[PDB]
Amino acid sequence: MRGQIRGLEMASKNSQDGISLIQTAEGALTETHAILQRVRELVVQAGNTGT
Amino acid sequence: MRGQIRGLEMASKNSQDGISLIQTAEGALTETHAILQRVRELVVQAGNTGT
Repeated sequence: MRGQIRGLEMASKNSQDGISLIQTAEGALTETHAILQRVRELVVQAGNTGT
Repeated sequence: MRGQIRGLEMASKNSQDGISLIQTAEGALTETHAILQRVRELVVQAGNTGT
């Protein structure tokens, strides 16, 4: 029982560090989005040929 | 009868020293447990690959 208790708390902390890592990755994907939006805009106007 | 009386008291003391020895061994096994718990924890987190 002690084994599973302590290992279960540590399993919580494991999952929590997992959350943290994912939050970092996802933040990188946020700034990825913002950039790709800029790109899309630049493409729309760049597709505004004639002017 | 005297033989068995005195030898039976001394048989008690024999068993009592046996208890003592076993208590020592078992204490060593207590600290063994605590260590193995630490080990198990270190294995769980060490199995938390990805982070």
